[PDB]
Amino acid sequence: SDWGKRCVDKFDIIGIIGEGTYGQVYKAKDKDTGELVALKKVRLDNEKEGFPITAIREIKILRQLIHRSVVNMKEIVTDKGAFYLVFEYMDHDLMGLLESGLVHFSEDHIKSFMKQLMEGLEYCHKKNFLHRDIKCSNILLNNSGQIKLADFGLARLYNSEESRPYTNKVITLWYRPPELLLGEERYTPAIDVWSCGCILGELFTKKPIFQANLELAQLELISRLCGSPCPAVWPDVIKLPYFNTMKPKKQYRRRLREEFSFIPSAALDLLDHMLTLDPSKRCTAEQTLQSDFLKDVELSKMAPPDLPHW
Amino acid sequence: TKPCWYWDKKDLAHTPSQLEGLDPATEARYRREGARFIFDVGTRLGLHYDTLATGIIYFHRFYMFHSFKQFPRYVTGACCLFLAGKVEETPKKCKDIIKTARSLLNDVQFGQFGDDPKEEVMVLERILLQTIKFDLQVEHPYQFLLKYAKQLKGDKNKIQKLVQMAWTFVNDSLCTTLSLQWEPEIIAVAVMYLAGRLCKFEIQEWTSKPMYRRWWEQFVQDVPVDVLEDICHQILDLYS
Ligand SMILES: CCn1cnc2c(NCc3nc4c(F)c(F)ccc4[nH]3)nc(N3CCCC[C@H]3CCO)nc21
Ligand SMILES: [Mg+2]
Repeated sequence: SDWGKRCVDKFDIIGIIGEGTYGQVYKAKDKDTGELVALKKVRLDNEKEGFPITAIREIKILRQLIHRSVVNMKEIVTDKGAFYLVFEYMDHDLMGLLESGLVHFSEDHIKSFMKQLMEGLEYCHKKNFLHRDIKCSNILLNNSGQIKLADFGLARLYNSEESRPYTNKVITLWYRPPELLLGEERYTPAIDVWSCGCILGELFTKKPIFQANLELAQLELISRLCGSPCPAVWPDVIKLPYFNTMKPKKQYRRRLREEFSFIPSAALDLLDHMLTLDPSKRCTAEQTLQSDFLKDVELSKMAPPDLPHW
Repeated sequence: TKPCWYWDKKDLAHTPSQLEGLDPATEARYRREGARFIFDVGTRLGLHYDTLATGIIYFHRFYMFHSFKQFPRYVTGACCLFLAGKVEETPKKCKDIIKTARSLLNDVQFGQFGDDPKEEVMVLERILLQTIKFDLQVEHPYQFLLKYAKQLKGDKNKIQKLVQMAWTFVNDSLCTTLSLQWEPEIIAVAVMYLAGRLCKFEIQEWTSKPMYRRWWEQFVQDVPVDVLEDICHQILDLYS
């Protein structure tokens, strides 16, 4: 339990794997155990306000989460000055794989990944945490076919008892839900489920399903597939700040089921429910797990996928 | 799992400061002074009770690992408040903590900060973080006093008086090493118990078991009366 005292020189730094919010992410090796790890650097020097409030939030959250599908911070180490958060090294991330064009995910692979992602998400949500940065690069996968939800840099505690105001510009654009694009600030864990619906769809098409550069363009792309936001499907939409300002081009009908007819029916039901415009009608993480697609997925009985040992 | 942040009275007699020859009375004084300084600085900055208490808990824990002979108390106090502000989402600029400290302390007391007071605090933050082992989340007696007093059913005016007095006792407890000895849930019950005694209130009469003497057993498990008494004595010692 004695964190922060072990030195970083106890690790051999192999190379940079990522850019982090408050420092680089490194692949490294434990000199004593030989184990591969990831090191997330937290730079202190030349910070006006010292140890970053951002890292403080992340550390507070990480220490409260123990779940097999969620990243688990082993210890915090110091320079011989920066600090380094230590995690088990994961062979891949979803983005890299999907971009390698070396992998194809079977329906069985998808079920397994989704089952694990949603179980991790559900765990966080039940702990009253909003992730707020779900995307492919933040979902880690090992060669054993084990998934981990990563990057709690933007996560925050959410008041389930009574509504509170939160930061609106969260989630990378492509995975950002309609309520945020429309300016909601008293949003819910539903924002993360929308992000996951985007991953689900992306797993089937191998391309991000909504690709726009700006918010209005993003809302229009969402509208084109899911239908235009309107009171008929989303009564409370009229209460959102940008509802009149940001209006799609035509009043689109939902053609999600047509566009993704190539997807298996049970996967498609789940996708439909996850990409439901009205956050109050969008399924919860607990509900995804009770869907036809996931309810009978027996993880122990699944073959690992064929991932490169790159 | 998580570090143990509780010590014996035998352990509290063997702090790094006593090992360096600081007598026990002087250490208690240094702690009262450091705690009251965090409370005073923080109050002037409009910080509220949880941030002040977190700052104070970090301060007391720090001195279980370091000596007052090596680490000037007000510098550590300022540093603990600064960190606590970030942890509790009520941040304050280090500049402003220094300015308030300059105003509250005499020239000798403020001498502790050296030539670059802000740098003195910032440099310590790395050490403080390592010392508290990155265990940032801390719960205080306040929330439990409120949660427990809410479940009390009886005369509104007496219950309010019990709580107001108990709250004052929590503020006092922060000056002692009580937070290094007992969990916040137990300190909360002890302050209710002390307030009830001084007010001559029968708290068991406000419960679902008016005939049951150990009214606190619905709030905390297996806490003997001698533990509550001990805590009471320690709080009362501040008034002696
Ligand atoms: C949570 C900390 N943690 C533990 N294992 C990993 C991990 N393993 C997959 C991997 N990817 C690589 C890569 F891209 C390279 F170039 C070289 C080597 C790689 N290894 N990847 C990432 N990141 C992947 C994108 C950068 C940031 C983070 C996102 C989440 O923190 N974080 C990880
Ligand atoms: Mg991020």
